[PDB]
Amino acid sequence: LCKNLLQEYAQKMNYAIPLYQCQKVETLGRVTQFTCTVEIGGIKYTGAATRTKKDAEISAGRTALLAIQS
Repeated sequence: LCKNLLQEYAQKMNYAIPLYQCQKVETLGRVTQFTCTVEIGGIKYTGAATRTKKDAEISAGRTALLAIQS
């Protein structure tokens, strides 16, 4: 839903399609965490670090969507 809304926004603004980027992060203490970010119109909205990639994804989606709807 968030990706579709962000895409429709980009189209209305004549901007490039939303760009989703994910990254897996490991610490020196062997702590696995996932982060993601969504670029809208060249403006990057980065989500919070989570335990799973799926949680990281929806986190980035929430951040980007809310920021656009802010």
